[PDB]
This record gives sequence, structure tokens and C-alpha cells, in this order.
Amino acid sequence: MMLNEVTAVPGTALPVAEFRDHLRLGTGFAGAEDAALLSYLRAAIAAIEGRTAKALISRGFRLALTAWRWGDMQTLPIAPVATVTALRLVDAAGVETPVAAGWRLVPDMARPRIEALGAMLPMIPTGGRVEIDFTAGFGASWSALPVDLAQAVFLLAAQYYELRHDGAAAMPFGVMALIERWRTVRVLGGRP
Amino acid sequence: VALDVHNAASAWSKALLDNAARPSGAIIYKGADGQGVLAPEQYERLIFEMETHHQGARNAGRPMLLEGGLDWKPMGFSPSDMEFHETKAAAAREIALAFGVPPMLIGIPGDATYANYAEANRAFYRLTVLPLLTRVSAALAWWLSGYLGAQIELKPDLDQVPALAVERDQLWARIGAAGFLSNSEKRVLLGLPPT
Repeated sequence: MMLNEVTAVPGTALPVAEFRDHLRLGTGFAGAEDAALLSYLRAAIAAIEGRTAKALISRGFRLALTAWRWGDMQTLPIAPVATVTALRLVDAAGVETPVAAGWRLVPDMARPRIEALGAMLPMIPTGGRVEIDFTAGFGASWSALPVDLAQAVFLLAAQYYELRHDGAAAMPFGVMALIERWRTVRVLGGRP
Repeated sequence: VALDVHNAASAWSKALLDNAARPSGAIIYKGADGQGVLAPEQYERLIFEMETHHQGARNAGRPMLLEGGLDWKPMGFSPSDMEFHETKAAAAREIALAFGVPPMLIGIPGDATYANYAEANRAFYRLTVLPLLTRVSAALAWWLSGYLGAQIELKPDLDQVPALAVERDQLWARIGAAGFLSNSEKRVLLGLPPT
């Protein structure tokens, strides 16, 4: 189980123009170039998509795993999923033969899971571990996000900008109190 | 009073099985703040991993990874048995005390006052049955003798009753082994017609 992404987000989809309107606009001085700001939003998206297990820009992933968990399951970790592209099933060397039937993607923010039809799920050869490419995330743009999750990115990327090293300074709906409802709540630490 | 203590203490346990919330525990979600509810995408996830994996007889002991913020505080139920148990059994015996039955006959648990039921049944037909029936049959004896002219007496036989057999056989063993008096003199002691 690796879950590397296919393509990174371009930066032209990130709101480097709307971040400085959060950062110094209305109150302040009309400071740094776009390459300094964009290094702080994706450093704040990747801090929140790691704490909440989300994706937020809807790029494409590839989940390559070696054993299914159940035979009617294997929940996917990145939460908002849509349109699992292919279920490639490589052999050892891998002429790379895909399968096209047997499973149904169930789009669900709780457990995005792959839930094969019936009771049997596509098995794995010896050495030829199965890979899933899926496109998980809210929307292709920034305007398709939930706004409280998009605000906590701006509240955090303005923290990484306005104070550089790990220095000193909790408000009611802060950074933590906004992403506490997008995190995954699980209480199974067990065998299944 | 002991009827009302016995009715209500059996209605105490009847009610307590019907309106009482024990939990097996509680999953506390404080949150990042001091308070926070969890989203309906999180609550349907939390029920599913609690229903499938953590409840039942088939799931006793799943080690329950509690994340940041979550906590499982298991509740108890400390008075479990015996809600008014010995006050009900004492009330159940002071009902039997008033009517006159010994507690062995109806089945009241407790100490062994009588030993082996042959003296408990004999104490029943001597303390609270034959005193009761000899007062009813004597009132039948006077009231019915107003209808026919001759006055009639009508009393319980206290013989061919099976509870007084331990009273009866030691009588038959007492004068039966008294070999000094003759055979016509011991038939008159037992209520036998001499021949």
C-alpha cells in the first residue's frame, strides 16, 4: 500500500491571488512575490489533507496494494472520491491487464470503499499486486471546496507566512476547530 | 403494611428492569474546543465501526484505537443485584406470619425453623387450620340446628387427616407397647369399638 499521486496540482489552480486578499486587504498595506505565497498554501493544504485525510484540489491518485482487506471492501484512504478510473491487475513482469467488471465504487465521505458485486472480489496473482487509479477530491477548482475547510487553509497559510520559525503567539473556530469535522473518526484498532 | 412492602419491592424490580439506562460505556468527543459535535459523515462512520466491530458477544475485546480527542469512558452499574431483596423476603414472611402458615409450606426461603415437613404440616393443621375449622363448623352446628328440631354437633374429625399421622403413630406406639393393660382396654384409648 503506497498511494502516490499521479500528477501534482499545477499552482494555477491554487488561489495565490485570493490568498493575498486574505493576507493583506481591507486592513493593512496593499509584500512578497507569488512563488513565496504559493509555497505556503500547498504547505498548508498538505498539512490539512494529512490531518483530515482529504485531497481538496481533486488530483489523480494511484493506490497499489498487495492484499485486499476483506472480499467486499478495501476502503480507500483519501476521502472524497469520484470516478475510479481503472482497476489494473498486473502480473509479475506486468503486461498490465486491466479488469472492467465486478466492483462498484460507492461515493461516500465516511468510508470511500470499493465493495465488489456479490461476494467475490478480484483476486491478486503471486507477486502481481493490484493498483487502483482514482481521482479523489472536492472539485477541480478552488471554488468547489467547503468554505470552512478553505478558510482553515488560509488561516494556516497566513500563519506560515506571517511568522517564519517555530515561535510564540486559541480562538473559537480556529485552525483546529475548523478541520476537526473533516477528520476521519475511527475506533477500530483491531483485527478486522 | 407487609403486603405493601412486598407489592412495591416487586414493583421496584419490575420498574427498574423497564426504565433504567445502563450504558456499556461512552465515547466522549470533546473536540478541539471544549465542545464539539461530530459531522453526520463522521457519525455514520462512528456507528458503523461501533456496530460492526465493537458490539456483541462476537466482539468482546476489540482494542479500540482512540484517536486524538476521542475517549472511551466505560460506565458501570454498581447496585446490580438485590434492590430491596432482604426487605422483600422479610415482608414475604410477615405476610405468612399473619395468616398462620409456616414458611416451609408455601416456599419462602430463609432459615429452617421446622425440620422435615412432617412437623411443618403437623404445625399447620394444629395452629391455624383445626382452630379455624372448629370455629366455623361449630357455627354451622348451631345455625343448622335451628332448622331441624334436634340440636346437632359438627366438629372436624382430627383423624383420617394425613398431616397428624406423626401425632397418631406415636400414640399407637405409646399404649400399644403398654402391655400391662388388656386388649379391650387399649381399643377404648384409640377410638376403636371393642369386640
